[PDB]
Amino acid sequence: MAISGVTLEESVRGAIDDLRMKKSRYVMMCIGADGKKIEVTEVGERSVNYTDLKEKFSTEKPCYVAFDFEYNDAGSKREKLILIQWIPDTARPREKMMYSASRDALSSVSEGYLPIQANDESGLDAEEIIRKVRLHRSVAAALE
Repeated sequence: MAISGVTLEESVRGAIDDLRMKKSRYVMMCIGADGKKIEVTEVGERSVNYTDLKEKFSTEKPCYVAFDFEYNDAGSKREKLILIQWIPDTARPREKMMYSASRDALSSVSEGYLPIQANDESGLDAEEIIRKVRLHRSVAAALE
């Protein structure tokens, strides 16, 4: 970590682009070791659901998870893209600090995403996510 002038590049933007219309379902994103730029590391389509992302839980993996979260609202299934940032107390300092801080910049390219942090599997757990998305609905109901 030297050049912390974290830049957002095209593959990142493209990943957001494909997820925005659900060509994909999740985009796990990472930042270079230098903190130089945010980059996509792994991407998956609609086959990857809540159960799958939880079995993919590795508390020491560099992460941001842009995921299309479908949930219940008023009896209707709504779709809200959520932007997860793993800030794990078990991860490497860079992953904890840089990923939490640089989420701000990613929020500009991530249209429609609600910033949600995961420290533990529980923050990546759909059931808690539903609950916090329920809370976010006060603003999430609008495009902001």
